[PDB]
Amino acid sequence: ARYTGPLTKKSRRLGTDLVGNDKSFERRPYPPGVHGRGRTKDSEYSLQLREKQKARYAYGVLEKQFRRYYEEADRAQGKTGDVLLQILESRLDNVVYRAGLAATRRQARQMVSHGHFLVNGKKVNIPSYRVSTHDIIDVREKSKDLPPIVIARETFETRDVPAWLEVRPNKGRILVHQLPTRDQIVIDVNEQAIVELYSK
Amino acid sequence: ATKIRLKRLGKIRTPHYRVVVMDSRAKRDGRAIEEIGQYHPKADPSVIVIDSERVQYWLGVGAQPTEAVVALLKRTGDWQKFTGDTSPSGVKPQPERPNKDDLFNAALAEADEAPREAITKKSEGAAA
Amino acid sequence: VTAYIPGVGHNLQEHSMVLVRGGRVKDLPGVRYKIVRGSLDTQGVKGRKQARSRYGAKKEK
Amino acid sequence: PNIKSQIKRVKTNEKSRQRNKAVKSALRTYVRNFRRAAEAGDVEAATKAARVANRQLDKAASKGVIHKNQAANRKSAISKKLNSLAA
RNA sequence: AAACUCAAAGGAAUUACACACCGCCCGUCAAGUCAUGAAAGUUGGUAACACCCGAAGCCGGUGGCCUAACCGUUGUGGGGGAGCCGUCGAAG
RNA sequence: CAUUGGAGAGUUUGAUCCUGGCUCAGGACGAACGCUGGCGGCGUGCUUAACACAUGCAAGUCGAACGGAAAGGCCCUUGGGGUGCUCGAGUGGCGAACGGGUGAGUAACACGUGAGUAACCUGCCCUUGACUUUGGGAUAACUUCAGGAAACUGGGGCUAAUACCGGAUAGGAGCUCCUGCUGCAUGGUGGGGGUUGGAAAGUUUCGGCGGUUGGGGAUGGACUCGCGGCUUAUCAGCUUGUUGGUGGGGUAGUGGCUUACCAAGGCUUUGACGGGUAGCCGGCCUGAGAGGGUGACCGGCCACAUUGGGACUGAGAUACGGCCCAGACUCCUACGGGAGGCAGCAGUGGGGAAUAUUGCACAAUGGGCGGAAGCCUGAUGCAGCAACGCCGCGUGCGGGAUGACGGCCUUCGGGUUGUAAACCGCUUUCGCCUGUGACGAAGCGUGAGUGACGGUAAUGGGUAAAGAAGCACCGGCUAACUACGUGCCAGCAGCCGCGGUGAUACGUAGGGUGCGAGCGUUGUCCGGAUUUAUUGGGCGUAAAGGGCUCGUAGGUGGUUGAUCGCGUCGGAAGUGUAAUCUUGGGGCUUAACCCUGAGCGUGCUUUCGAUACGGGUUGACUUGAGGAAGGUAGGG
Ligand SMILES: [Mg+2]
Ligand SMILES: [Mg+2]
Ligand SMILES: [Mg+2]
Ligand SMILES: [Mg+2]
Ligand SMILES: [Mg+2]
Ligand SMILES: [Mg+2]
Ligand SMILES: [Mg+2]
Ligand SMILES: [Mg+2]
Ligand SMILES: [Mg+2]
Ligand SMILES: [Mg+2]
Ligand SMILES: [Mg+2]
Ligand SMILES: [Mg+2]
Ligand SMILES: [Mg+2]
Ligand SMILES: [Mg+2]
Ligand SMILES: [Mg+2]
Ligand SMILES: [Mg+2]
Ligand SMILES: [Mg+2]
Ligand SMILES: [Mg+2]
Ligand SMILES: [Mg+2]
Ligand SMILES: [Mg+2]
Ligand SMILES: [Mg+2]
Ligand SMILES: [Mg+2]
Ligand SMILES: [Mg+2]
Ligand SMILES: [Mg+2]
Ligand SMILES: [Mg+2]
Ligand SMILES: [Mg+2]
Ligand SMILES: [Mg+2]
Ligand SMILES: [Mg+2]
Ligand SMILES: [Mg+2]
Ligand SMILES: [Mg+2]
Ligand SMILES: [Mg+2]
Ligand SMILES: [Mg+2]
Ligand SMILES: [Mg+2]
Ligand SMILES: [Mg+2]
Ligand SMILES: [Mg+2]
Ligand SMILES: [Mg+2]
Ligand SMILES: [Mg+2]
Ligand SMILES: [Mg+2]
Ligand SMILES: [Mg+2]
Ligand SMILES: [Mg+2]
Ligand SMILES: [Mg+2]
Ligand SMILES: [Mg+2]
Ligand SMILES: [Mg+2]
Ligand SMILES: [Mg+2]
Ligand SMILES: [Mg+2]
Repeated sequence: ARYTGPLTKKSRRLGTDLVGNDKSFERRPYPPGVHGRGRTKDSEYSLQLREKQKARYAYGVLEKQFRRYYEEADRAQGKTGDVLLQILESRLDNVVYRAGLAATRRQARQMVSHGHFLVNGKKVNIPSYRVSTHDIIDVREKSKDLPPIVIARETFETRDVPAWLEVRPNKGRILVHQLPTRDQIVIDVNEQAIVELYSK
Repeated sequence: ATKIRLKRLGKIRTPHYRVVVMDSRAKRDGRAIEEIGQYHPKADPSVIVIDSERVQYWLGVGAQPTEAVVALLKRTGDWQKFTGDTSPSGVKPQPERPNKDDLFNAALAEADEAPREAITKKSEGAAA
Repeated sequence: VTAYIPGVGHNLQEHSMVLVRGGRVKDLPGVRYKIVRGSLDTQGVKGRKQARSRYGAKKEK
Repeated sequence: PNIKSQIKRVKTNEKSRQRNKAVKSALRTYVRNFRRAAEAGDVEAATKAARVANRQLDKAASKGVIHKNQAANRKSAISKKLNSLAA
């Protein structure tokens, strides 16, 4: 119920950097496997499916839960892709990643599932915990000196925190100013393509 | 006989009762003549909401309460208004009150010791 | 009814108890059912290593 | 029966059946006596029989052997017949 | 109508044929297979009908037999009950 | 004075366009099967044989109604005190008609919805007005006798009641007569008079608890009715208590419910009668919607309890764990005769592709009895079992080029598996080990005490990157390709098709893709299918205009005045339980799930308005239509 295999293979297949940089993605222009350099047809399904899989492997969400997110966004009022990206960003592991306390979303999932975090006073070990507005995520007092935590404390200045979060790095406290908007989620997929895909 | 009793609802190991009016012969979780209130005992200082006018009407028309409903009416004070007896009538204590916006504004500004205990944990990694 | 027996390999014979599922064989007039390999007397195809579940072949270490 | 309550109940049901049957048969006999007096056309005999039958119908209704509505219906029939006889 | 069977059948037009007239294509007969009809008959099933008989039971009679409460002119009577008959009546 | 909603693809030809079927991509399930399988949360789990059932349990309770004393318990030289609590068996009261099960029957006022009863009954409960009077005779238990293998049965004697039966006294019960106000016809109701009548029970630990009868309330039931929801005309006639009337009977009650008499009706091509299938619904699935399919859990109504029939008792009965009779079954028998009904819970056999434990507790909620403590509760709360469904989590995280070996491919250059590994540093959710340890109980109990679940959830500590990944697919639709083997063989396939020696379609391998504790297959339903087209199709040649006309029912209607207000439209009130569903808040660490507010409940009834249109009633007009007179053509 969690993808544990290599991520560079998925990034190469999907054609975009799922996470990180300056890595084995120097072989980017071609998917993994023996048949990587051949010319591709890329149907509309192919395109749509690529966008959906890009979002899925970026956020570490499997198909059933991603589908559930899709119906929630579709029911919600407003743009379906905007709401879907808003939900995926409101996931707690992504919140930790965006605040910059984790090197990657996989590391954020690791620490969240291991329970190194407090949500507004209550301990949460659910990576899919949907953080609500005005929430206060806190690092567990016992685990305020994790090696990944201190690496993040050394590196966060380079990292860019989105406008909808406030982070007290050394304190391990992520204040949620508001639930993010499409202009605030970084554009790296085609949510419109995903929405069109979930209609066929 | 017409009874004022509790109709069980909710999950396994999580009961919420509806103080309802139905005759004795009816099954426990069935059609009720009228729904009077609710009773959540699983919650802190159990929630006890009883419609005073309706419960007074049904007591005056002759509905027989079950012992549980008698306890709830004692706590709501209805069991004293009807069948006047010297009982404490301990109207439910509230199950306290949290808040979110005030805490967020308190911490947004908290700043100071936020990043301050934060550089103290910097000294901690030093200690780490 | 007449039932097809899929897969390379076959053991079932006269008075062999079988499980019969739906399924048409297009180039066979009058065959509208297939025999479920790996159930009752009929057994899984011997040398399967791909699509084993559809031929009732247990996984090999 | 399989329940001792039910065995007790069949015994008491038989007892109550005896009682009720006796009372109903007495009611029928009284009403028949009134009807035969009315057919004979007598006035005093029919009046006396009607009084007896109505009293016994009310007594049975009180005893619960018959419903009070049934007692009232039969009394009404008897009284109307007696009135027609008198007229 | 159905079983059964095919993955086409078809309309107009372009350059019933397009493997292109050494084309295509129809029906008997012979062989096999499958589904179906008829058929002397044969074997079941269901729903009732008309009669005969008719348990329980309620009701309607009758009760010479049996009856503690009621009434007595205190020899009993009233009323009830067993029994019996009749209608209806399951089953056969 | 805007919308929350609609995707196609393949296949007829040499090629094309159209028509058109077939097939597929989606969703779903009370599913089954194959391979595989870690955990948790919440649900669900005989759809077939309404098949036959071993065993335990599922309905009892009351000594404050009664005689009592067979047990325990106190007091006494072992019996004895019924003496007090207590208490088998027995009478008596109440309950047993609820709860629980199943869906066989039923095409029907069974159900949904809305009304009517001036045709109704209603124990316990509440309320209010009267009362609770005077007598009597039995009987179970017990005792004795007889009979029976048993089940048990019949005598003799004996005994108590809130058991049973006389009487008195009581309206709004019968009959009848005045009179007030009135409805919807039968009528309803207020007041007075005459006449004939109808009850009861006592008990206590003195704190209680009960009895009878009027009138209201509440509750539950009953009947009647308008409207609504299957198929079949290769079923056209059906009915004789049938349709109506009058008198009687009956019933809680109206009624051919029943009966006697009289009449000849009643239903039906707008489908009676017959056949087929089926419990109905709130809902569920699907769908843009309209619809289509469906009636598991949960909730409402109905029906049924071995098959058929019947009543009895009761306030109330299809009387599941009642009775009677018959049939079919099973069992006991001493052969004379007896006993029984899991579609209650668990369970067995059987059938089947297929569906669980002969569990714990009355702690909570609900129910029965008791004045109460309390007793009973296979209701229920729980646990066990199964990936059956939904949801959540894990099987690691960061770094790591020297792009290592090894597989596989190759153009022998290399490429690929692949940051994958090795290696380095981390983290400890779940699992395993160990500690702490609940809520549910503002209950209950005079108190003492009191949680089945349960050492459970939750949580601290410890272990090791470890105990934890499979399944399908890769020709097109359709995301993903090569090598080897095979050689129209073996085989594949949902359709098109593939295999005849270079197979991206068979088999294996490497690589890849989609999903993931699941993944596929099969079955079934809806979608795509506008492929029954009301929304939303067509009929010259593609399937489709009757051979033609007349004409019945039916459908439909030129201009206009007046009026009705049935359709139609707009308010109001009532109803549409709950759950579900949509949505706003809240709780479970999140989610599923749960609670709560609102909406929805697309209707129906009542009532008040509007009158443009449809229709009804009614009156005009002549242009449609027909007629008269004259003219007139023709193988009618
Ligand atoms: Mg007699
Ligand atoms: Mg009468
Ligand atoms: Mg034939
Ligand atoms: Mg006869
Ligand atoms: Mg008789
Ligand atoms: Mg006599
Ligand atoms: Mg007879
Ligand atoms: Mg017969
Ligand atoms: Mg053609
Ligand atoms: Mg072709
Ligand atoms: Mg006893
Ligand atoms: Mg029931
Ligand atoms: Mg049902
Ligand atoms: Mg009495
Ligand atoms: Mg109808
Ligand atoms: Mg009549
Ligand atoms: Mg049926
Ligand atoms: Mg239906
Ligand atoms: Mg049900
Ligand atoms: Mg009765
Ligand atoms: Mg019973
Ligand atoms: Mg019952
Ligand atoms: Mg039974
Ligand atoms: Mg069972
Ligand atoms: Mg079997
Ligand atoms: Mg209780
Ligand atoms: Mg108590
Ligand atoms: Mg018991
Ligand atoms: Mg492709
Ligand atoms: Mg080859
Ligand atoms: Mg359609
Ligand atoms: Mg279809
Ligand atoms: Mg068409
Ligand atoms: Mg036309
Ligand atoms: Mg044609
Ligand atoms: Mg013509
Ligand atoms: Mg013709
Ligand atoms: Mg006409
Ligand atoms: Mg008109
Ligand atoms: Mg007009
Ligand atoms: Mg709700
Ligand atoms: Mg929440
Ligand atoms: Mg509702
Ligand atoms: Mg008109
Ligand atoms: Mg002329």
